[PDB]
Amino acid sequence: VNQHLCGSHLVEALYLVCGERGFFATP
Amino acid sequence: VNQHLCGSHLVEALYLVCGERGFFATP
Amino acid sequence: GIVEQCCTSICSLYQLENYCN
Amino acid sequence: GIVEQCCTSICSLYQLENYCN
Ligand code: NA
Repeated sequence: VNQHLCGSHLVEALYLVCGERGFFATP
Repeated sequence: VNQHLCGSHLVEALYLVCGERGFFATP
Repeated sequence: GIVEQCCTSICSLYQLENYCN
Repeated sequence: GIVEQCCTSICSLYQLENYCN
C-alpha cells in the first residue's frame, strides 16, 4: 500500500484528522 | 490596510510567494 | 497551522514561505 | 511544507495535525 498522501487523499486525510478544526484551504 | 490573509487572499499570497514551488492545495 | 498564523494572526513572508510545497 | 512531508515523503499523524487550522 502506498503511504504517501497527495492531492485528494491529502485533502481527505486532513478532513479526517482536523475535524472541527478545519484546515486550509477548505471554504 | 488589512494585514490578515484569509481564504482566497491567502491562496493568492501563496501563489505569489511560492511561485514554481507550488503549494497545497493547488495542482 | 497557516490559518491560525496568517489569517487569525498576522504572518511574515518567511512564515508564509514555510507553507510552500 | 505539507507536500514535501506528506506527499513526497511519508508523514505521521502528529506531523499532519501541524497543518490543521
Ligand atoms: Na498548509
